[PDB]
Amino acid sequence: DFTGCVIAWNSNKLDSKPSGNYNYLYRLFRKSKLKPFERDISTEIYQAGNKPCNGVAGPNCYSPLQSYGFRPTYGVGHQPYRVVVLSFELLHAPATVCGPKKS
Amino acid sequence: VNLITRTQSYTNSFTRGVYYPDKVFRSSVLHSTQDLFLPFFSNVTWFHAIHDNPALPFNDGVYFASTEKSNIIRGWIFGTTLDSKTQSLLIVNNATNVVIKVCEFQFCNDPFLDVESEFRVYSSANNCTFEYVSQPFLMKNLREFVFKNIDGYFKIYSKHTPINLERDLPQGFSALEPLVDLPIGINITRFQTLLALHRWTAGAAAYYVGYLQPRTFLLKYNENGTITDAVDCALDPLSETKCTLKSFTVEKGIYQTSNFRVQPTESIVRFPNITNLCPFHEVFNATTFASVYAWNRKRISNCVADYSVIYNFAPFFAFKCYGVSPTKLNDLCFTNVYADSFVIRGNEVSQIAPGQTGNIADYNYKLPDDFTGCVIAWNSNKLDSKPSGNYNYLYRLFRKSKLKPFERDISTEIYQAGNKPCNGVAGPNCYSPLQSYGFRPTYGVGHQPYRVVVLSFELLHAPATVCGPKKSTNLVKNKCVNFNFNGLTGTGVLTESNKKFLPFQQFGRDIADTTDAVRDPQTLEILDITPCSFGGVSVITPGTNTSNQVAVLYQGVNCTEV
Amino acid sequence: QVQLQESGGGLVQPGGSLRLSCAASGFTLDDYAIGWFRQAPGKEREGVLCISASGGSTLYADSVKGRFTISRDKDKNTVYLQMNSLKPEDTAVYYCAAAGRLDLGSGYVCYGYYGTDYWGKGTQVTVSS
Ligand SMILES: *[C@@H]1O[C@H](CO)[C@@H](O[C@@H]2O[C@H](CO)[C@@H](O)[C@H](O)[C@H]2NC(C)=O)[C@H](O)[C@H]1NC(C)=O
Ligand SMILES: *[C@@H]1O[C@H](CO)[C@@H](O)[C@H](O)[C@H]1NC(C)=O
Repeated sequence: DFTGCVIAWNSNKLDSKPSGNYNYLYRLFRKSKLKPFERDISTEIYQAGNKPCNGVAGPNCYSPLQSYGFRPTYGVGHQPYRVVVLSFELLHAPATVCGPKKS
Repeated sequence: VNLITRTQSYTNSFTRGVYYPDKVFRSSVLHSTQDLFLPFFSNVTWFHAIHDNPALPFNDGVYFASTEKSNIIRGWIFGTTLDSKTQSLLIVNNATNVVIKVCEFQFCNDPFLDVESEFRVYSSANNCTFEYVSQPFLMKNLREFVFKNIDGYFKIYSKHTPINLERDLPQGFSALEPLVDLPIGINITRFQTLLALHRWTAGAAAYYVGYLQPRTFLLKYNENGTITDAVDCALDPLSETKCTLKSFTVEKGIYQTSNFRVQPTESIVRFPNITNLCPFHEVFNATTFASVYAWNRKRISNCVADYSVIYNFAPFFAFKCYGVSPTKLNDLCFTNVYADSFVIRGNEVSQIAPGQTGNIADYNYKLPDDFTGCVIAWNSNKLDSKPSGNYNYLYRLFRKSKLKPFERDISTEIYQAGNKPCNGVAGPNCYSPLQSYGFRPTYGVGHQPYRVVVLSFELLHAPATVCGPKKSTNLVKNKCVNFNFNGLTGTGVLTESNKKFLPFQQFGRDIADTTDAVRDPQTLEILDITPCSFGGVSVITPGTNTSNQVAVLYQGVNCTEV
Repeated sequence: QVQLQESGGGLVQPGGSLRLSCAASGFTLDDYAIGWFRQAPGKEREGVLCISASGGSTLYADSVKGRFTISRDKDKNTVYLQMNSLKPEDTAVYYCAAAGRLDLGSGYVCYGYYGTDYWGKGTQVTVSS
């Protein structure tokens, strides 16, 4: 039921380097899906087998944190993008945010 | 240090814990609301603490009620694991203040205060993420609190009420009012209460804790706007009648409340009739590999592919898939599989990637940018290298135009880079665009010969033929069952069949154009479908002023199933 | 936002002991492998030693094995080393550095050597000899 504004702009001019930008990572594996507007910073060796991983990335042991590759020569869909989203909480409590309306 | 011990008793909640759900004002109106509440006649766990596993689960929301006067009850700590691996909160409610610290604080055994150091609560964490403060004016009697977290929003409700000398919760009602809201936004799965012990000294305390649940209530506002009565909607059939009629009194007669259904127990699924095994042994190892310029392409279909045995055929390290995941290849069902095998140089493996540029990328093998598949490359220094030097593998060097995706070149000719024609003689401005690879056992890692196999998949555009062998859930019988049969979601009771479906029918419908007899794509069987039994519920009561006794009747159902 | 400042050093007699620390301020990477390097006048800069950020899987170099004792403290987000038994071959310019860990083969592996994202201003360690 999202209500709000989204502003997206390509930032390939500053987030791309000739050597390749790995500044940003994403989670690839997770036991359960994410609730709306929830993050996940905890880092551990994901286990995809019966045996415990024991902190070693061997067989059936993966890393749920994959680095992005950003370059200025990549395709438009592969270029980095900066997104700013504004979401509003409507009138349920004393409203606090609005423009300069003269009393 | 462990120096607090606890005992548990149990009590019925009677009917307490109704709080103003919203910020609005109403008067002389019977309203209906759906939210988290403490169900009537719930099972509250009385705790009696004297001086232990004080990691009390939090669940959705907590109702905390006490009757002590020494103010020995103070503070409430919340978290998920309360250790240095996951973020944890540090709500510490004292005389007239409240403070929050949320990060991966570790927690000990007895979360108490020396009295006033919270060092026995947390020690350290990576540069803490957040710190917050707030300032309240907090203050024979019962003190009741309700804490909840909704959509990353922590809200607290409270009420102080006077009670005569009694041992249990009283009758009557008491509305609760809000105090504080704040958006922490995390998984809190347990919480802890805190007390005061002065050095230490013996301590005694007792309180009641209950767990909230989502429910639907009906509340009655008086003329002054204060809640004075409330009725649940999921306790008794009489309560359901009261909720439906939207009144607190039910006259003599018979009324209809709701309907009952046989909730199906399990779920089942469909898969097709595939018994063949995909031949991965011939492709992954054949004691010989085609050249890169002429890559060998094989089509695999109409078989079950076991990608877990691929590791046992070639000595590689890990998969490299783009459109799918290496661990998610045994579930999806594809129409066709394409396998392209060749041998390339060690440093040119990097050129085997989507949208690559290089000699191999545009002259020997080109891949569409929307590739959905995997690539496996592994060294071949022990078979493709000779002391004299391997020369049976060649790659194209010169080409007029870059190669189109999934295109090969087999034609051999004399490339011309000058105005004059080559005339079949490799003279000036005449070259041979076929360079023999140089493989030696003393060469560097980037020059060792490497076997490369690229697998390409086709999505569900035609009836799929390649996927893993999971049974069609071993077709169950004589049970109301959920199911997702070939994209058809529903529920039903499945029984044997006496109808003669012709050789190749998959679904067979009725007058209502809904299926009634069915086959199986894993074994040719004929089965019948019926709806699970369901009906309506009626309640017969005398006048409310007469008695509270009721009678329940299930409409049109034999008195055996119920 | 991310800054690496280094404190400590000086001139001591051979066989002496020194403590040198570099502090990381504003660091935000969850997984990282901070690197340590030294460069004598006239020689290339090489790695010295490093430990894992997650649990402290230690690693040394052949020339400085045992002598160079290191420990990472996450409270101040700084790196501490104990250096004893100094010889004249240790005279170099020491730089502290920070870099991100490698994610290849679906694992957490800490790597040093070249390819370092950030570096410190460095100091001078001199042995009288
Ligand atoms: C509700 O409260 C009762 C106390 O009146 C608790 O007693 C449990 O009763 C069940 C069934 O008799 C037993 O299996 C448990 O072992 C009892 N718990 C004890 C002894 O600690 C219980 O918490 C609830 N009883 C229910 C739900 O039947
Ligand atoms: C919170 O912690 C639990 C306990 O490990 C974990 O399973 C869950 O994914 C975390 N997040 C949510 C939203 O529950």
